[PDB]
Amino acid sequence: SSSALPPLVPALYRWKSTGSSGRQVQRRCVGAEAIVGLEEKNRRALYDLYIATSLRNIAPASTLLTLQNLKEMFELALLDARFEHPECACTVSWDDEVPAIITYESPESNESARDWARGCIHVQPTAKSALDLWSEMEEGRAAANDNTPSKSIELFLLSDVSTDSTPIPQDATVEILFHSNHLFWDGIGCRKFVGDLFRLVGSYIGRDSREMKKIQWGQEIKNLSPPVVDSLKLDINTLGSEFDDKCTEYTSALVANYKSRGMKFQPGLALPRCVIHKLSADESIDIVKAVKTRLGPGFTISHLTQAAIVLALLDHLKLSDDEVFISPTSVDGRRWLREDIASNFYAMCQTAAVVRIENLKSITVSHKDEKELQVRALESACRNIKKSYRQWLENPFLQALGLRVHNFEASYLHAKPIPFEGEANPLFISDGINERFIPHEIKQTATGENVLSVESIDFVVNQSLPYLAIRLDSWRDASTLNIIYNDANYTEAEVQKYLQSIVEFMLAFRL
Ligand SMILES: OC[C@H]1O[C@](CO)(O[C@H]2O[C@H](CO)[C@@H](O)[C@H](O)[C@H]2O)[C@@H](O)[C@@H]1O
Ligand SMILES: CC(=O)O[C@@H]1C[C@]2(C)[C@@]3(CO)CCC(C)=C[C@H]3O[C@H]1[C@@]21CO1
Repeated sequence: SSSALPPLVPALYRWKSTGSSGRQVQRRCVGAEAIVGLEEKNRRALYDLYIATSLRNIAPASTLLTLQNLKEMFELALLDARFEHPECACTVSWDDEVPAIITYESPESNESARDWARGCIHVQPTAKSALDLWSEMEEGRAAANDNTPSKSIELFLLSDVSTDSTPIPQDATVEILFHSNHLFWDGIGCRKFVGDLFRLVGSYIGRDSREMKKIQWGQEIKNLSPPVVDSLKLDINTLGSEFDDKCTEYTSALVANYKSRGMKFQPGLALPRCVIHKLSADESIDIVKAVKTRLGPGFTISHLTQAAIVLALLDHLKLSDDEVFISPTSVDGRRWLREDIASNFYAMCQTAAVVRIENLKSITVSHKDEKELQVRALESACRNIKKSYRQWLENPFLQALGLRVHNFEASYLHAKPIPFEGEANPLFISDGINERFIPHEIKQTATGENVLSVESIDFVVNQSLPYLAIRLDSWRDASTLNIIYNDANYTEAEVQKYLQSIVEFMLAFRL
């Protein structure tokens, strides 16, 4: 009956045994899960995660690799990974409420488990890249007429050989496309799981796997990441009017951003697309250095990228004098979890801050303006950005806030599925260094010998809403930016143009 933002709610989100054996558990999803889990969107793969890893065969000449035996090895690794992190076999259902239900069932038998793992690993002798396959799958989705949600995870192994029993040559590449329903993970969890598989598969290269100790299915249930609410350092019962007002500030900015000036888009819905700019290690190191020197401690290339996003937008437009750039921006919420949970959490764990930049005219610069003017503008924007974040990040309730406001947003989106009209303010997503989660090599564990070099990583998300989302990460000291967009709403040329503008501004910051 009250008009107030609904409260959390913890008991609602806990794991519940659904039958007498204890083998099946379920929970009502929470926070950002409820956004990605929105039924008509999840059924159509909105926000599905794709991780494209290009790998090179650097194994001893005496190591024999084929797509068939790699499939076999990754199946074994995936069974090990399901035991460690059962998120990879959770499934989704809905009733009449907005939030999805997440279910885990322990395999009914070891045979059943192997059928499962077999069904998640695919191969193709093909010259297509991982991201060519992504495009193929998204182009196909349409006509296929099925609104089945994606599996928690599946793998596609590609290599340009004639057949699946052709030895993969020295120095040849194997591409892996990982594909995940975003419901079961965030970008941190999914990357950590990719890293786990690259670790676990190392046990199976060069070998008698049928003789290894049987997996005692059932014993992995305790391995599911615990419910996020119950995992916070903060007792959420202790919250009062400060928490309510801050949540209100967020939901107000959310609606303000949805209704605000931004990039013009054309209405419609067609295919998810991505444009990528891989900066060199040399360029990226230079930019990181220029951030350290010019701005110093507590500033990062992520702040710089957000600043460049803003400058590129202002340079693109030909805004009211009093416009404020306001942008809800997501943050990894793990620091708000208890220490012995926080570094081993695979489920969605996200919250958010509101980036605010006033005085936009004063930072409006062209690529042709004096370098020092551009640097100044970038500096001023970075300082505004860092300051904005601090106001959210310094707050001990920030993760609880994220859960509560994303519950509201799922409900808001359920009633208004496309919340932008005419224009949409670009969104920034900051992921950090992939080395935290993924190894540079897959090694034969028994020997320590390198078998496959992990040469490239590209984190691609399905976009079916009409805003640009810009994602930054890093691998082997090279920063990568990509922009996801739906091709009903924007052209490739115009998103390429905008990404190039962003990159050009960041390059301009170098010493
Ligand atoms: O010249 C260094 C710089 O430019 C690169 C060269 O590889 O250019 C990339 O830019 C576009 C983005 O539109 C990519 O799609 C293209 O494949 C790349 O050549 C980039 O890596 C370096 O930063
Ligand atoms: C500003 C904010 O917090 O947004 C939310 C965080 C996020 C997890 C996600 C960021 O990772 C999903 C991927 C994309 C494209 C955009 C973002 O949209 C909302 C989300 C789905 O729940």
